[PDB]
Amino acid sequence: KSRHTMSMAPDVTREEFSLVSNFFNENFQKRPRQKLFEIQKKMFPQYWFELTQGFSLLFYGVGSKRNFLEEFAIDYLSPKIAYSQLVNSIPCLILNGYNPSCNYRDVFKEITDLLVPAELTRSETKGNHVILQIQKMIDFYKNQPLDIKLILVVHNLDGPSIRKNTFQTMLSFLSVIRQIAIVASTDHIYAPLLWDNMKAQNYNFVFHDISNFEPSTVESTFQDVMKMGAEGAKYVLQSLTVNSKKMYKLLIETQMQNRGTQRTGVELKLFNHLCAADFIASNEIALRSMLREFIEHKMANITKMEIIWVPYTYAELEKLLKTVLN
Amino acid sequence: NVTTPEVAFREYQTNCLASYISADPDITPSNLILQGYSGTGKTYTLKKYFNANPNLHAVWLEPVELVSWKPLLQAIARTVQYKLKTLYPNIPTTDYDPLQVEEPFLLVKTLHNIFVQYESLQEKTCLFLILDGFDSLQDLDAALFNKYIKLNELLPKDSKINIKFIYTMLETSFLQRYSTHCIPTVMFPRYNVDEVSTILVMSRCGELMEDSCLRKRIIEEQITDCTDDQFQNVAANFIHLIVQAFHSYTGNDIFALNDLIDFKWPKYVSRITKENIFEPLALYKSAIKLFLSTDDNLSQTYDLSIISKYLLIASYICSYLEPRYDASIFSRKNPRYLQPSLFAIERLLAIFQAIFPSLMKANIEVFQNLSELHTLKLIATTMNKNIDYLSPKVRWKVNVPWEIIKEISESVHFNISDYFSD
Amino acid sequence: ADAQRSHYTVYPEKRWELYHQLHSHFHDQVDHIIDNIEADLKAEISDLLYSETTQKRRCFNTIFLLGSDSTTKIELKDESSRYNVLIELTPKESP
Amino acid sequence: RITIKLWLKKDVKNVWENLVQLDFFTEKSAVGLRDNATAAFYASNYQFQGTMIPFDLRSYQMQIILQELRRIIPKSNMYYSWTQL
DNA sequence: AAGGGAAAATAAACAATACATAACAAAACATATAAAAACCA
Ligand SMILES: Nc1ncnc2c1ncn2[C@@H]1O[C@H](COP(=O)(O)OP(=O)(O)OP(O)(O)=S)[C@@H](O)[C@H]1O
Repeated sequence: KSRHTMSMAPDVTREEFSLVSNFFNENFQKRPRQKLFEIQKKMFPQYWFELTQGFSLLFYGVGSKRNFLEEFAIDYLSPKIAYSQLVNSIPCLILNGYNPSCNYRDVFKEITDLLVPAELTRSETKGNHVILQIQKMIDFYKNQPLDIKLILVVHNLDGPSIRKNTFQTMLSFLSVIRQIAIVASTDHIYAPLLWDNMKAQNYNFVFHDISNFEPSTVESTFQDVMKMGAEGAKYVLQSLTVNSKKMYKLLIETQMQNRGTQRTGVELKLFNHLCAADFIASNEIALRSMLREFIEHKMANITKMEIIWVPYTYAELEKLLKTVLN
Repeated sequence: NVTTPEVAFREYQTNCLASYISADPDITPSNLILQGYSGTGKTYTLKKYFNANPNLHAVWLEPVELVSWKPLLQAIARTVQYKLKTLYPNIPTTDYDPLQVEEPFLLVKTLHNIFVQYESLQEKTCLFLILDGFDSLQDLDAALFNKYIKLNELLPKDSKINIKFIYTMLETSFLQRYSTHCIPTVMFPRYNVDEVSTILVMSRCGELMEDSCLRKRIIEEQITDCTDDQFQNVAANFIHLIVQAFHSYTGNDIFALNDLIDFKWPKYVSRITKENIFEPLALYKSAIKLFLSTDDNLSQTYDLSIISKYLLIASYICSYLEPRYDASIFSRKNPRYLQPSLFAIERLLAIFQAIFPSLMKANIEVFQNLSELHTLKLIATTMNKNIDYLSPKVRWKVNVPWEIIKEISESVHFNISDYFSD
Repeated sequence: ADAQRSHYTVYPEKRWELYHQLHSHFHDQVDHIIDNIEADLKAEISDLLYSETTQKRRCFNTIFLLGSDSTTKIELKDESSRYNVLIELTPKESP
Repeated sequence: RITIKLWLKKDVKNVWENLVQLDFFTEKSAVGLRDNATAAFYASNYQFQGTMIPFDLRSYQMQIILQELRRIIPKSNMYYSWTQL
């Protein structure tokens, strides 16, 4: 099974990747991107009018929408609605769904403090009373004068914590209230698996496409691939004793004398004698103790001759030869 | 020496319980096992002893109305000082908190505190504790039952009042774990077909001759002055037939007979005549219809919509259709008994797009009815019910039997039995 | 800059009026119909919860509300010299 | 080969209920009794999958094997030809 | 119309992966009491 693999790739370090990535995402398709941004700007009065009807507005589409939501929520809408009702403008409570550390307790503790504490609602705070406390919020809000006092934003609604099911139903009861406007965005292709006709009854979602093919700068940070071990032990050797460099150099030679697999490895006895030959290893214990340091940071393997072999590729070890060992 | 009662079918077992229980503590063995399944009247035959013995004192506890051992200790310690108040009201007491105990040390800590002020009594009096239903405690384990055996020996043995136990449990696989302790057991056998009917007639004559549903039907029909014995006969003719037309359905139960009587009784009452009171055999021939049906079940055409109906009919396909065969037989160019296999996502829409009447492309409402079907628990997740949205490794599966699929196939005129081929 | 911190708040027509006289007027017809079924559902549970005097009187009364949306709220009678309480148990609280 | 009431589907369940609590059958992978308290408490929070498949598909296994039934069931009973295969 | 013959199907041994649950950890939720700390007075 001769497969080309990501290990057999010309790799790129940390500062080299992120800088040339920053060059593309700020200079690749710049002119048509704001050219799209001016086209969709005329839809902004249409969103203002429908949002008076308490409609949970939901934005789908390819690409990141994070920049677009923050322009649309903060600068455009939130002072426009305060001027049209008649003083600080309408409070914006974003929810970063790409941040996995969102819970149901903490954000709702913000909500009841963002909303009015007209009564002693801490008396009803008791043991899951969250649905209980919001139910007492809802029926009171059915008989209030209709005006928006809060707009909340939920970025990346299919996020790693917001897509949890006890959190989803929590947002469902918020959306039936007329005083708050719910402007959220998702990115998943299976996002309408999240809602049944029970929740969408509470939601009354409407949909709009926004596809600007954004790079998702902030949304790439928490995500990881093998760019983010061959690269792990690449830094430990840069800070050690000078003898460990030499005893790894003698290790890496005869382990690449023969991918870097088990079969190219060496026996412990002769390697003790080999590192006794260059006046390096005194005995087995002095060898093994500064070999456990290569073991503790998982920089070498052993299987069974008593074969110690390096788990990095054929291409990687000669890169480890000519750069850091030399 | 004790005053034994007498009951219907416990003639051996009344003797042993009179044997293994005396008011004297020295003759009284410490721990005891009353074993038998539900449907033997052990709670009946135990209390029936105790009403005939007013000399002893019984404290009745009920584990089935508790949930755990931590209240069960609180159940014991609250009651003995409750009982000993009502047995020796002259004795002064530093009443302790039964809420305070939560650990098995704390009981014998508190029973060391309780019994010492009661030391001034005149003779060694015993005190029988009764636990009813020790196997159906809902947090039981291996190391709880032995934990209650040795409680007697941690007590001081020379106290004037001695606490001893009687354990009621069932599921005799459980008792086989503890036969090496060799505590004295009195097993209670199950019943036979006659003695089920014999128990049932002497226990249900007191209600079924005195029910107003009879008493209405007395004055509603032309009432001949039929005797209570004439009421006794038709009651006995009812019981001796209802156990005969149903014994294979119910086994040797008593509880399952005590309610099936109270379902078929007024429906039996309406089909009597003025004349069939003297005519019992023809009365059964006129009231026949209830004696061959169970009448315990209080087949739905399902509420869900059309696109959701085809959403169900594609989900049943992967109870037998493997990925090796399906794409060949469903081109756009038997495990009916067995447990269903595991889905993944988009294999549904792989089959759903094929079997739908290019005529459809919008899949927003199709995605709507999935989690609608998830709330109906007709298709459920293999894993926990939380992260199933974002496509991590999540496998799906149906939970509907074949018949409800078969009606719902013809309810949308779709044919399914062709594609199931052994 | 701050976007990795989660949930940080911040504190930054001739035609349409003829819509406004039509929209709410329609919605007065909506919600008045909504309380009708709300009064309907609250009524038919309430009479049926009471007046059912069975003869054995050692059984609970059960009610199956078929086709119901799992959100149907209930009110209770006062019915003095006896407290009448409501307990709700959501499958989230059924471990 | 001959008048015997063959029963339905909706009723055998009532007989099937007593048979599993007479321990003539077991559930397939069911550790019965935990040894101590905190091992049993770790099994209480665990939501199960066998209840999530329906009643008629819980894979029940056997406590009393077929060949031993021939030795206890008398030959006077009509099903004695069915003890042996 | 016959027929070649490649796609499709079947079976069986073996390897690789997923799954159900056991065991546990940890955070949310909850109470208790002696010591600090305000605080009237
Ligand atoms: N010898 C008898 N005479 C009269 N009635 C009896 C006799 N034996 C049993 N019964 C009846 O059988 C009924 C069964 O009562 P239970 O004690 O609950 O049965 P069980 O086998 O103990 O099941 P439980 O409650 O789960 S332990 C009693 O209520 C009595 O009415």
